[PDB]
Amino acid sequence: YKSITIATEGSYAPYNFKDAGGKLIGFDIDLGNDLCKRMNIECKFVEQAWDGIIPSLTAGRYDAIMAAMGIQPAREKVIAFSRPYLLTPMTFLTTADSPLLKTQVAIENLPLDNITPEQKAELDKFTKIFEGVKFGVQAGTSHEAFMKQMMPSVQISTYDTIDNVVMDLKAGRIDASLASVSFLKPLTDKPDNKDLKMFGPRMTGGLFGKGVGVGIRKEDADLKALFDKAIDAAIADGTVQKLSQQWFGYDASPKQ
Ligand SMILES: NCCC[C@H](NCC(=O)O)C(=O)O
Ligand SMILES: [Cl-]
Ligand SMILES: [Cl-]
Ligand SMILES: [Cl-]
Ligand SMILES: [Cl-]
Ligand SMILES: [Cl-]
Ligand SMILES: [Cl-]
Ligand SMILES: [Cl-]
Ligand SMILES: [Cl-]
Ligand SMILES: [Cl-]
Ligand SMILES: [Cl-]
Repeated sequence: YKSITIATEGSYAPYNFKDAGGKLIGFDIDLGNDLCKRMNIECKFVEQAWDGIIPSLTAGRYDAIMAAMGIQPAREKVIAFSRPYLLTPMTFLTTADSPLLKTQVAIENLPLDNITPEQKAELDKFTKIFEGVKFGVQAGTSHEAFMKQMMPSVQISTYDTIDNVVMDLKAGRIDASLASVSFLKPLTDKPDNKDLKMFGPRMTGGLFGKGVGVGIRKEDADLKALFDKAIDAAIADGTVQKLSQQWFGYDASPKQ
């Protein structure tokens, strides 16, 4: 490898989005360029809609995916992943005036890898509270997968982009959403969004998988080996931590 093409969504701030000049910016872009410098490879970022981001990788339209993509078991059946470059729990989003905010959280950190009757009881409590509540999620996400598999009795609307989800929540067309803390914290930290609040347990594992990684074709074992060495070095020297604070306003970097 001398040169690779990396796909990103271009509409998932602060991971990947467009600046005032329409240039691709974000945590994914800065990290991607940093990892490619360590691998001594020419880096080109391209914009790709979330819908066909995985089949365009397997079809050879580009060489990698850096688009806030969770290393989830369903995706591992189709593509390979690098080592996680970011770890993030998942939580719920609603309006600041919502009665949903007064709900008691019995389990602050909820792992989904081996759901106990206690963990299931907490999941069922939230499922029953979310009955009658209109939920909105971006289509093709682990957020949609969680709602369909874990909370099927909850009415959900799916969207092309996360920006349309946020728009409809602020407009009052939906009552709640679900995304990672890495997306929801910088969003709710904005003075623009003081009318929006995070709530409920912070969930990890299960269908959400084990962090955010680089999507690579399964046959490209050498490119994965290069990315894994570059990510381990970027984590060790504190580059991931620095970019996490810069873009997310907190440290979401993994530990060695
Ligand atoms: N359109 C990007 C959504 C990415 C999503 N990752 C969760 C998240 O980082 O909020 C997923 O893996 O499904
Ligand atoms: Cl966004
Ligand atoms: Cl081809
Ligand atoms: Cl990614
Ligand atoms: Cl309230
Ligand atoms: Cl509370
Ligand atoms: Cl979503
Ligand atoms: Cl329903
Ligand atoms: Cl939409
Ligand atoms: Cl609401
Ligand atoms: Cl929370």
